[PDB]
Amino acid sequence: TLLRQGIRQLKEKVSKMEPEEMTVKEKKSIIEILKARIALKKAFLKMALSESNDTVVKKEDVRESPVDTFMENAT
Amino acid sequence: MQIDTLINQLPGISTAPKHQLEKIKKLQNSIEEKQLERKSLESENEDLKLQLAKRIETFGRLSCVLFQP
Repeated sequence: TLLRQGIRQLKEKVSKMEPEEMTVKEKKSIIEILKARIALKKAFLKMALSESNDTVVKKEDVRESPVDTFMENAT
Repeated sequence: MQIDTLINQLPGISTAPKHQLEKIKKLQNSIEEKQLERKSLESENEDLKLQLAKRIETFGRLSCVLFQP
């Protein structure tokens, strides 16, 4: 959510080789502070990631195969 | 007086047992001929229905293969 594109919006905000960047980054870090708590909202972990999710989708891919078998026998 | 009504209620008011037994003869002519048919039914039924149910059993078993690939 906000953690995603918030990085995208903070990312372009860097400007000038001069150390004025902090004046921008102070606006960033506060959001990041919120992110530190926004991340708390997302303190969950069901599935790991890939490839386990891919294994799930493939698991249905075999599990959807019978549907074109016995159901065909129904017809 | 109620007994008189009871006299009206007595079964076989026609009072013709000789005919009643003939009625029973017709009853044999019906029932006894029905018996062979009604008995034949189960023989025409379950004798195949078992095997057909077994034919269902085969598909039911082969469903398990899909159940445990």
